[PDB]
Amino acid sequence: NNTATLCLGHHAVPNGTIVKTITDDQIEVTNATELVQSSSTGKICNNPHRILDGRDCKLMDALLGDPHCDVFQDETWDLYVERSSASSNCYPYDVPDYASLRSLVASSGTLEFITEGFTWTGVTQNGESGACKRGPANGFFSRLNWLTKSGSVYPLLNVTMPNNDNFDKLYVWGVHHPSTNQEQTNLYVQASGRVTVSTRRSQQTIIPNIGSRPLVRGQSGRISIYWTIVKPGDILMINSNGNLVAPRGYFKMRTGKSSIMRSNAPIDTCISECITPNGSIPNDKPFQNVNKITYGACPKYVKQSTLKLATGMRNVPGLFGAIAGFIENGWEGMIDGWYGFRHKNSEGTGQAADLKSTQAAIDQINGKLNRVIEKTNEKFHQIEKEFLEVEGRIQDLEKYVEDTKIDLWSYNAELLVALENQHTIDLTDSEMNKLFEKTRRQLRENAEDMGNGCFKIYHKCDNACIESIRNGTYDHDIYRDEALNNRFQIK
Amino acid sequence: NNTATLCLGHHAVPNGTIVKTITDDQIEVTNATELVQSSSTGKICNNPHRILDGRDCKLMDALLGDPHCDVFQDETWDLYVERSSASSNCYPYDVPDYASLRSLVASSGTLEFITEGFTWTGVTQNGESGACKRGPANGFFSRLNWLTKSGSVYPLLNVTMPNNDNFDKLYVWGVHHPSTNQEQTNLYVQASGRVTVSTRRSQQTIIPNIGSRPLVRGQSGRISIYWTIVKPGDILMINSNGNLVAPRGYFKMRTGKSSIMRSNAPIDTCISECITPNGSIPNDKPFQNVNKITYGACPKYVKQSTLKLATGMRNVPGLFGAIAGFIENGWEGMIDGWYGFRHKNSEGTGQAADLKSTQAAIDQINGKLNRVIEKTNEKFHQIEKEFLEVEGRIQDLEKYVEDTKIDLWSYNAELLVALENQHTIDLTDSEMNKLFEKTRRQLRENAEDMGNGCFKIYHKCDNACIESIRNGTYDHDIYRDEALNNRFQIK
Amino acid sequence: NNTATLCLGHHAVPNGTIVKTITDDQIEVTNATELVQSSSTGKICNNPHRILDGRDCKLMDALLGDPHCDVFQDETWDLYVERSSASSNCYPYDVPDYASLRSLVASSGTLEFITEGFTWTGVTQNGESGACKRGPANGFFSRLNWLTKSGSVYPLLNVTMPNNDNFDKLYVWGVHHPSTNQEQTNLYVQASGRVTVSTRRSQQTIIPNIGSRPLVRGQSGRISIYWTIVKPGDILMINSNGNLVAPRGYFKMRTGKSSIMRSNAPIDTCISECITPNGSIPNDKPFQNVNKITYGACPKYVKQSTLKLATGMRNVPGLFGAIAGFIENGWEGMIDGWYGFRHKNSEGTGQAADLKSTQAAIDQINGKLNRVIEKTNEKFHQIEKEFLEVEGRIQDLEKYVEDTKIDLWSYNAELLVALENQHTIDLTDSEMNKLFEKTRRQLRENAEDMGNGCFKIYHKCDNACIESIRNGTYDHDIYRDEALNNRFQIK
Ligand SMILES: *[C@@H]1O[C@H](CO)[C@@H](O[C@@H]2O[C@H](CO)[C@@H](O[C@@H]3O[C@H](CO)[C@@H](O)[C@H](O)[C@@H]3O)[C@H](O)[C@H]2NC(C)=O)[C@H](O)[C@H]1NC(C)=O
Ligand SMILES: *[C@@H]1O[C@H](CO)[C@@H](O[C@@H]2O[C@H](CO)[C@@H](O)[C@H](O)[C@H]2NC(C)=O)[C@H](O)[C@H]1NC(C)=O
Ligand SMILES: *[C@@H]1O[C@H](CO)[C@@H](O[C@@H]2O[C@H](CO)[C@@H](O)[C@H](O)[C@H]2NC(C)=O)[C@H](O)[C@H]1NC(C)=O
Ligand SMILES: *[C@@H]1O[C@H](CO)[C@@H](O[C@@H]2O[C@H](CO)[C@@H](O)[C@H](O)[C@H]2NC(C)=O)[C@H](O)[C@H]1NC(C)=O
Ligand SMILES: *[C@@H]1O[C@H](CO)[C@@H](O[C@@H]2O[C@H](CO)[C@@H](O)[C@H](O)[C@H]2NC(C)=O)[C@H](O)[C@H]1NC(C)=O
Ligand SMILES: *[C@@H]1O[C@H](CO)[C@@H](O)[C@H](O)[C@H]1NC(C)=O
Ligand SMILES: *[C@@H]1O[C@H](CO)[C@@H](O)[C@H](O)[C@H]1NC(C)=O
Ligand SMILES: *[C@@H]1O[C@H](CO)[C@@H](O)[C@H](O)[C@H]1NC(C)=O
Ligand SMILES: *[C@@H]1O[C@H](CO)[C@@H](O)[C@H](O)[C@H]1NC(C)=O
Repeated sequence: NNTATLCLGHHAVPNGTIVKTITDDQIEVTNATELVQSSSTGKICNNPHRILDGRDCKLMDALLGDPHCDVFQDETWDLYVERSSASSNCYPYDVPDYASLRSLVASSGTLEFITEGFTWTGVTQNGESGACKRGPANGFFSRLNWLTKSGSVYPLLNVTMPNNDNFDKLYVWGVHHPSTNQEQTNLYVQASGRVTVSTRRSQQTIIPNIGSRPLVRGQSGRISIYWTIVKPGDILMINSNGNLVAPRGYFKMRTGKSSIMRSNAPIDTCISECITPNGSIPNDKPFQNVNKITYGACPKYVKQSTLKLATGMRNVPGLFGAIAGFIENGWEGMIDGWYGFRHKNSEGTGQAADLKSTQAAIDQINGKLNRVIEKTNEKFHQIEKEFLEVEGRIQDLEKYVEDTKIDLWSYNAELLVALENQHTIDLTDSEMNKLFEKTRRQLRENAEDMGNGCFKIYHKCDNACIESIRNGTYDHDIYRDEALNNRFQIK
Repeated sequence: NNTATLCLGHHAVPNGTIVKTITDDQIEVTNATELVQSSSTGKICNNPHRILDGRDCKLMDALLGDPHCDVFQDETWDLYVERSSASSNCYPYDVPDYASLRSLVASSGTLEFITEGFTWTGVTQNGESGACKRGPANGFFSRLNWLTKSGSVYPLLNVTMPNNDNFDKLYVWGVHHPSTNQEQTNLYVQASGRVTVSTRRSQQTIIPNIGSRPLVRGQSGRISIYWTIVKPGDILMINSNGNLVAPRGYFKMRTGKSSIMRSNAPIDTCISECITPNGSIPNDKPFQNVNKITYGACPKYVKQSTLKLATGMRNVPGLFGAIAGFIENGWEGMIDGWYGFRHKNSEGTGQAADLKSTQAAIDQINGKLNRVIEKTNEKFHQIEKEFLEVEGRIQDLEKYVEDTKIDLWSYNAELLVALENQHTIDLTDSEMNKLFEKTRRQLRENAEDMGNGCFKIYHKCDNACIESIRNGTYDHDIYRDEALNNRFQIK
Repeated sequence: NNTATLCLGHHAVPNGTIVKTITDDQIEVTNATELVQSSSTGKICNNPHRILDGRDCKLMDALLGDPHCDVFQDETWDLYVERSSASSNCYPYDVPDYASLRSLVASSGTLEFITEGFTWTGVTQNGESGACKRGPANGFFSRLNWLTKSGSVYPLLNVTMPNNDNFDKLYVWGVHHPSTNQEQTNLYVQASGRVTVSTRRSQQTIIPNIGSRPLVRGQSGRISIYWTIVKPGDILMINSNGNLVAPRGYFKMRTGKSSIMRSNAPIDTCISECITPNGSIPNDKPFQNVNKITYGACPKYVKQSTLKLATGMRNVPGLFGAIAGFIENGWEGMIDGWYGFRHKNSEGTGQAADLKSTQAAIDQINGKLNRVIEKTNEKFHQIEKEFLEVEGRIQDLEKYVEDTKIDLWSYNAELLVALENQHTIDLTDSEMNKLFEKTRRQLRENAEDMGNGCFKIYHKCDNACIESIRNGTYDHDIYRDEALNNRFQIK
């Protein structure tokens, strides 16, 4: 009963987590959290974004009005989902700069179509084809009007349609490419047709292409599709002496967050802000390894499959040399704090957590967690990142831009976790050392550092005395004479 | 009079500045500096870059030689400033790949035009139009030569111009699309014209299409503009049976720092390396939030409106636990240093700054300031970043490249400031602790740490004695007997 | 002989290395390593990548089968090396979108050519030209078939070639533009020809343009080159009434790591994963300043010519204030450790390295080295980064993408080295301090800190005694009474 021992320590856990730091690729901490989202349910949630399942309809075919796509008339979407099983079943066509028209319509997010009163004098309208059947009957794109000769004449068509509204109009039209010179003359009379579609400030002027091509649904001819945007106060003009596949009206254009995605994932009734072709994913983590293609408020795509952020101190079953240093060992029985005191005196032994030092470490770790885990990434219509055809220069560049981006963000994520982990380990070591130093300072000349995180207190120090040290009210003067006598033999 | 007190401390100010760190979203430091430039004067400075105000002339119209644009003949610029009020007033035209021609001329930075001795046998030159008046007279683009029939014949033109120089020549030429067959035959005799412009390494052939486009300044036809660059030792060949709008010569091409910007900001007499469409901005800060479009030595565009870099210690009106730790409190009355000493002795009280510790903290902070705010970003001709029309694929990519860039730099700036501030707080805490420890070591057995940054010195220690401690010359041996006697009663 | 001195210290070297940190642009460390590769041997190593030296053949000429390029028939490569001296020696031609065809063939990595059963009824095959000699005899591109009239007739050609395989076929074909009407008629009978090449999903119709171009190898006519990819289950059709330069079969298409590089560096026998136009470079460093154009597992291109990473402590011939702090001075005579002890006792003087602290510092530094210099960057076919012609919009974007990437990586590299160096200086300072503190703790009341990294041990401490302190088994209880006496005169 003439001396007491007061030992400082920190908690420990039976199963820790291995994390990476600046100096160690593998080091065990008490707790960590995963920063990379690597799983999806495999389904696209239908809220909060308006999802339109294209089913067997490509957006381009829903736009032109392929007969199997009539149910998509006037549809809207935040995200149009294009299925790989979708196919075209109308007159065979191509779209110079297909990707751009698909993109601009996808971004517009509506197929709202307004029929206009184009006057086509002196021609036969509403041409139909065995390539574009409605049941057994010949048919054609709903939004296009295939004009041919009337009697022995195809006149010079010259028509206008002013835009007197306050929104932009999108016109989609085509040019028919016959298989032979004979077909050219049979349909259009003139041996060389031409289609010129213009506004006051722009024009597209096209000549038909003649030649036999592989039969598609019985047809060797083809249509090429073009588009024209007409702004308020501007006007559409169409001038043709043959081969014109006319528009029936315009699509309203909108701006907003709409886009299109290629996916075969089923749609489900649930809520998720982030969508990938693999399905919706949670956005609670800052990074994800599910797909570079995303839509909505999403974690950033990185190459890593896991990045673990330490959320507790080193686990011992640092710059300051306290944790895993002069303190040999963590305490598994300390579950109400991160740091604390054990003591041994006349009245027995005991353990108490230190609230203030525990809270300081927790507050600092929560601070970095809040910084890191803060959702900051919301992107909608972007660039394409997977490609079905070889194209060369433009595709090389699109791929390189995305690859460059991913490599830079993977770098940021890797560094972030290594630096943060090194600092977490160092600040928790720091808090342990600061509590030790504060205790040392309280004790003045009445105790000695045993070298293992323990003080030998050279006087009788009962439970209330120990509590005075723990709560920062120890009065060293009260015990000094006793202590100096015991330490040094002074009186 | 037999003991003294020596206290260590650091300065503080009544009102500090809130900054962000890795672990704290809000923490008060003594001083900080702003890293984001958020303001402009609203004017473009006319030095040091050569600014050319386009006024009511688009670069394309100054190039072709629209009659309202004669003052721009042979102009040069580092930055051509294009105003939104600019309009065209000549024959209605379009430029396939308009953006590319505008870009390459802008980047070249000169409209220096060299008239060449082209021979046009058998045609009428200098065609003119009511759409392009010069005063009361019909006129045409100054740099183009509208060729028409002579008598009842328009011959096959076949002309050459070798490049015997050692620089590239830019030729700008056009093809006329008449409104009607009557106009075509009246001008060119041939029912269908053709233009082929070739060199040894390239060829461009355009077959115009006849048809009405909207009436513009009385004209329903259009001219389409094309260009050809002829390398040293190569040869221009022009071949046409009608519809050629011929060049009169070539434009000189240069490489350098020239570009073009769309802005409605007025030009002013002043100096500024950095120009934005909003006006010039200072470049003393590393980041800016004014505009992603810039020219010259500019701060990097980021999303943040403010980023405060700590340039002083924590303000108390750290890893080491001195500042805001065992030192309870900063000293507002300490104004000639950052760290220092106060004492109470036989002669009274006093205060003195510690120069070495003050200077060490200041040098380290100036070090990071020099590193951070060092101007290292100078960009001239870049890509466009705002767009007046919907285009689809290439524009999607241009937008994505820029958004990607901005998000990465915004990340770098945010991390930089958080890391630097955390480190600044820690290094200033460190310097305080090191000064305390140095003082403790000098005192040996002659003093005890009171636990609050103060030492009780256990001997008579007058002003000279205190100064010996402050200046690092204290001789502990001189006072050891006296001190040990007071502490322990040894005598 | 009643006391001993034990001094702690660290090594130093006479000439250290100057590095940069967060706080100092220049600070000397004992050792550093260069992170930027700035040199090449100037030769391209022929392993492990399959390098194909194009010699005087551009890939495009090797593809078409220019007579000087016959040795490249059916070649394959990982990297095609294109020389600046390469020239074309066949009929003059141009390739609309040349860069894309060059890119896609380069990326495919093979010229494997399969002859197919095209039947050309009623025409003369194997046309040849004096512009395209094989020795003294006229010749033509080996992979193309120049068809001309047979007798007095050139009939409408109409042929098909199904893709019944499970791979993609690349067809390369051409259209002849005669110089004169006389030539057109002599070769093809029809006054105006036409070439239509199609599949089920695509079509191209090219109309030849008759007219003079500048003479190249005796020819004022030109051939234009086009290509068509035919997927499994699709069908190629070719339909023409003149001017067709027919394919003889297809090139097999592959995907993989192949690319093309412009370089004049010789190829030699050696091994190198990374190739630049300057020659191969080692990939042991994470960064390089040799060339932005690279192929293989390469360091990342940065703007800096040098970046030195500290791999040793501060050199003295920190946050903790030990190194270049209370320890005045490093020890050059310490060659078997980074930290250690010198002593002075009755038996003389001595020195010993401390293994554990030395190893702790080394292990931490090796940890960051392994992290930093870990080869993680491997790129194959990318985008072009140097250009011979002005092009405008697409080239502006390619350049901007590459410049953006480089500035971001240069930033990352600069920050990495500054941060790592600051931390290395601090952790080595920490390790010195930790050793000092551990020693202090062992000695208890038996020694005093002299303030300069040395302990005065206040008792007889022979060689065995010193060694017990160095190996951590010192028993302070044995000497405590003797020590307190010398210290205060208490025993
Ligand atoms: C100065 O610092 C450099 C960089 O750390 C030291 O060079 C490094 O030395 C180590 C040990 O010799 C090398 O590690 C070894 O690498 C080989 C692979 O070749 C491996 O088989 C060994 O088991 C060991 O891992 C390391 O490669 C080498 N690095 C470089 C860039 O040379 C150098 O030793 C230091 N000098 C002094 C005097 O401390
Ligand atoms: C281990 O670390 C995780 C990460 O912080 C802790 O989980 C957090 O707990 C707090 C408090 O309940 C919640 O507010 C957060 O939402 C949780 N975050 C996550 C990502 O789940 C967890 O509590 C820690 N475990 C222990 C035993 O401390
Ligand atoms: C040009 O060649 C094609 C291919 O041989 C011919 O098209 C075939 O015609 C038959 C009946 O007319 C169809 O059953 C085949 O399916 C067609 N094949 C393809 C690939 O389309 C075409 O008739 C020929 N044209 C001329 C004018 O002879
Ligand atoms: C083709 O149609 C356009 C549009 O109706 C005609 O252009 C109009 O012509 C009248 C008479 O000159 C003008 O008053 C209008 O301003 C014109 N409108 C536009 C939009 O240009 C054009 O004349 C017709 N062309 C032919 C050959 O009949
Ligand atoms: C068009 O003009 C060019 C230039 O004079 C002619 O090409 C030259 O023809 C002569 C002999 O006919 C050659 O010796 C020259 O080398 C050619 N020059 C070039 C640059 O090719 C061309 O023949 C003319 N074409 C017509 C149809 O008259
Ligand atoms: C997502 O789909 C892609 C292919 O579309 C696949 O490579 C990837 O492994 C998938 N990820 C998950 C988590 O299923
Ligand atoms: C605050 O920091 C800035 C940046 O170094 C400096 O210019 C200014 O003088 C500082 N103010 C004080 C009072 O130190
Ligand atoms: C600069 O101009 C843009 C308009 O493009 C505007 O959005 C921004 O608020 C302006 N900033 C300042 C500081 O004037
Ligand atoms: C590599 O080549 C480039 C381009 O030719 C040149 O600018 C650079 O100086 C070269 N570098 C070395 C190290 O040879």
